[PDB]
Amino acid sequence: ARTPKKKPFFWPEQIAGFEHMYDGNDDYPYYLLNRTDENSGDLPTQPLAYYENPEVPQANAYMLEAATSAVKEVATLGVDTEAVNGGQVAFDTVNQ
Amino acid sequence: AYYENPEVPQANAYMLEAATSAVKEVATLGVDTEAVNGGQVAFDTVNQ
Amino acid sequence: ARTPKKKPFFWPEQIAGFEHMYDGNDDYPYYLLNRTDENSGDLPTQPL
Amino acid sequence: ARTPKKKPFFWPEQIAGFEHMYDGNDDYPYYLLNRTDENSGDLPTQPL
Amino acid sequence: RGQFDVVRPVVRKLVSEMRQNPIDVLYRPKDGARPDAADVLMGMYRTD
Amino acid sequence: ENRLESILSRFDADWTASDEARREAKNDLFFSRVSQWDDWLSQYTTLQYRGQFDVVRPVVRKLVSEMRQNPIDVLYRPKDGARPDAADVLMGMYRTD
Amino acid sequence: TKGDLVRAALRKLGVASDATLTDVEPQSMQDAVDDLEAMMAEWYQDGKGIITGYVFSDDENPPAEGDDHGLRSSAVSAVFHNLACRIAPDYALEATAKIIATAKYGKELLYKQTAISRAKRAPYPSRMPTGSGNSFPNLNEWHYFP
Amino acid sequence: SAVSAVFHNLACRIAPDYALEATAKIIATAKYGKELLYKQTAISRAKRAPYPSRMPTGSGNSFPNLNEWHYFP
Repeated sequence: ARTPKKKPFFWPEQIAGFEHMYDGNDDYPYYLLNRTDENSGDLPTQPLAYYENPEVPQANAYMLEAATSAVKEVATLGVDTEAVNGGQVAFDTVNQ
Repeated sequence: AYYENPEVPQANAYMLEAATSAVKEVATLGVDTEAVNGGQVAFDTVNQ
Repeated sequence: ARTPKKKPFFWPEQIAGFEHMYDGNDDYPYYLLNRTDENSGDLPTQPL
Repeated sequence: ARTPKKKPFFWPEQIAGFEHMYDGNDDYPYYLLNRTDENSGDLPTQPL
Repeated sequence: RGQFDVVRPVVRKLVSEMRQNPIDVLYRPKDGARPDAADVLMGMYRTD
Repeated sequence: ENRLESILSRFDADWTASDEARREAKNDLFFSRVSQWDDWLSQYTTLQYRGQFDVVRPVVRKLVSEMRQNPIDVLYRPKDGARPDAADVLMGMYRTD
Repeated sequence: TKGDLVRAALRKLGVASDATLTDVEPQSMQDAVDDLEAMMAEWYQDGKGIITGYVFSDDENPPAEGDDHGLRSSAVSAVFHNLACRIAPDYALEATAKIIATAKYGKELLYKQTAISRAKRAPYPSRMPTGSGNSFPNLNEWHYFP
Repeated sequence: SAVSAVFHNLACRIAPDYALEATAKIIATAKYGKELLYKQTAISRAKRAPYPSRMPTGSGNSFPNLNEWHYFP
């Protein structure tokens, strides 16, 4: 929901008059950038730099493996007869 | 130069994996048959 | 748990007046950064 | 066990006044560092 | 707060396995005793 | 009864039974949304996409089909040591109406 | 006391120091107090941006020396370095390396708390369910708050 | 120990007061003086934040005590 996601970076003076090229009407098959500026001509500052997707730490992925395996051990009681009276003989004996 | 599009966040993708996994756990009842009982016996026995 | 997590490295100088565009809002197609500042202009370092 | 867990390297001048960002909480859209320092300062050295 | 509970299909299966196993009053005749004593003792006790 | 003065016995027993009718009953209709109607809960009419998937509805329809195709109905059986035609008495009047 | 200077004239002579002050005083120091209004209306424009706590003068009779500067104690060390950079080409000179270094460093530390306070994520924008791990699913598809 | 740090940083500011300016040695010592002043400060403030408000305390302990600790700011 929250947290900045991937909205590609731009700078104000290289998207000047080209921020109307994202109006979805598609009267263009291209986008453009500004060639020069006043005082001295200046080409776009890092126009190839864009937002990169949130990766999520490798710690979260490694801990998820330990989370699923922790439950998986005790989910099995052992098998000594398939289905009924496997590892659950110990439960059933004290019941009777 | 070319426009790099959102590829859908890996965060969103990794959350969708946990989303699809959440639903299918409780769908299983221990059932292994196409008819009543077969490890779903708990639901059928309380009906009778 | 306790560690810092993935965030872009910026300075207050290169995010000034556009830091409001970062908060996770989905009302933006793009984010912006400063290109100039008083004295020497904004440095291109840490653009992504 | 006894060997410390991995942590990012920083330097005192660049983390000054922005130690709150690196406090170990994650609710922050972005990071902040010092671009320059006084007495003919330099760019922040390898926060990566 | 998420949910998965891979615990629940395993719990449902184990509950069903014990319920389809019949643990109920039957008895069996004791040492030197008649085997015809068993049905008589169950006669009133099964009525209630 | 629970209490003397019957109207008080009803209404006070209703108070203790309010646990079910408030909180549990609210959560019970939310099952029926994801099953019968629409996937989202407390949705709005929008001009933007709203998804659905539901592995749940094929699973529910499969489970419902098992208990319908194997229906459980009154059959009766004689008491302890009772006559074999005992069951047919109560079943005779059951199957007519 | 004296963490914030008493008057803008005391702050002016500190810039005159940094300029030349060989027992001279520039004629652009008279416009240095005017430049305080222009510096703060360029950045800290419209009362928003880099918080300084600065208060603007009428800009008729006062040149920001007829009314209070309104600067914070912390805002002193930012302003008179950036002020010295601005009035230097106005007097047809250029600031030295120490003045421009501290000017950027004081501008940054002035904005540090502002940037930190504006560095807080929005509360669940667009959508967010509460799940069934929290009782009462209730309203969902939260635009922000609900 | 902090009275011989500060005056190097102050030196370069009051260096133009007759149109003079600090030498390369002075700004080197000044930048090292700023580094020393925050040296003892930065270590003391450093310490990781408490566990999340979604984080369990586990059942691997005998008594679990407090859970769902701060992570808000």
